[PDB]
Amino acid sequence: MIKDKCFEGVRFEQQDLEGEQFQGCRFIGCNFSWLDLAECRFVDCSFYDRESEQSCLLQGCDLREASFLRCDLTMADCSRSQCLGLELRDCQALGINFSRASFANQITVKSYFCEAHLTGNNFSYANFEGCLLEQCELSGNRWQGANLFGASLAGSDLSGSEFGQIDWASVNLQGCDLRQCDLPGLDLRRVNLDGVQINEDQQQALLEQIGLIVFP
Amino acid sequence: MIKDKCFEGVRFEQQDLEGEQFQGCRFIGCNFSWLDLAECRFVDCSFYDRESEQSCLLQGCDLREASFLRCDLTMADCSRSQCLGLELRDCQALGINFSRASFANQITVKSYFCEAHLTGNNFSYANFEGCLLEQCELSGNRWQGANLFGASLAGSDLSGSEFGQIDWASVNLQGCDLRQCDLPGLDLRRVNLDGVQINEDQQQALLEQIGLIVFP
Repeated sequence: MIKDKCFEGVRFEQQDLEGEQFQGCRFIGCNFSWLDLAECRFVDCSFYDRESEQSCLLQGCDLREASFLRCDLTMADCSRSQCLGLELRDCQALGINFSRASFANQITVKSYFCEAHLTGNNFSYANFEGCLLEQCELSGNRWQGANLFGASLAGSDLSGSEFGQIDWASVNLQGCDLRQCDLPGLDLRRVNLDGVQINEDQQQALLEQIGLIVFP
Repeated sequence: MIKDKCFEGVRFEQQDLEGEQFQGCRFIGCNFSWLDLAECRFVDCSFYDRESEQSCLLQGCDLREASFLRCDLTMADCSRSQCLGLELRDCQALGINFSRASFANQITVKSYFCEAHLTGNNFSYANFEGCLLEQCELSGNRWQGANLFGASLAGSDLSGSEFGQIDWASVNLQGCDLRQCDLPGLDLRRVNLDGVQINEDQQQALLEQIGLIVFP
């Protein structure tokens, strides 16, 4: 357990953080890249220095079944990380980069077990370009300005997310739970929504988008 | 007023029915073709013999502002007829033929005044191929197996209609009131529904058609 410690400009080695739990820690411009962070736990930790805008590097990290809870991961570089079983909950993640990060197994074996759990996060202006976020728990996130181009969210729970005006046509939504989501500009004629779950109060916006006039 | 009269195999001339009103009359294999029936009025009349299956011919008739109320117009040939202002209310009209009949004017000056009133009729297996049924009152009709190929119902009121499974993509439905209609097999990815009016309770069936799962 590493508690209430400040690390500045530190390039972490594997033995520094092997199986370690971090609580209340601050990482300023630290480099964790290509380390095995599997099953690590970070709670109430900051990885972004607000005054200097320094971010941390976690490129190519094994993040499998790692857990981040209420952390500031603003501008964190998680590109090329292994993220199967990653848990990110209630984290500030503005601009987080997951380009080339693997989440779901290409051999998706359909069940009610989630392949990852990213809930309650701010993912505004994040980069999930090309990512396979299939059969994941992804509810309660904010996604405004996020790059989801060529990504797949197939089979995922997105309920209660705030998307803003996403390029809906470039992301696979098949089988998603989109209940209690704003879906502005989503066009049924242009976007495949097979297996998609919505509430009855979401119907009217979708149908009006294609020119229907809905009455009580 | 001509009342309770039977006409067998009569080829009608203009003098016979000029500005005339018919009640409770029977017409068995009669020819009205090419006559001016404008503003003529038929109430509780039969134009179809149910044993012999003899129908009447009304090809190229002026039917402008004519009215047929509770008439049996089964298999009537009304092709090439003029029909601006025609009123058919509550008629049995299985297999009626309106091909090449003119309803709405192409000089379609948009208002809340209907070009024609056809309500409460059985139009099952009718032929309205090519017809301009635009800005018309067309409610409460049954249309099962009707040919609506190349027709326009644009701007018309079809509410309370029973359609069965019509070739939805070959008929113009823009601006139509489709409230209280069962709309089976209507696919919003393939059918322009711009300006169409539906009730809230019709949304689920349209959405389910394209793969969505609607919950309370």
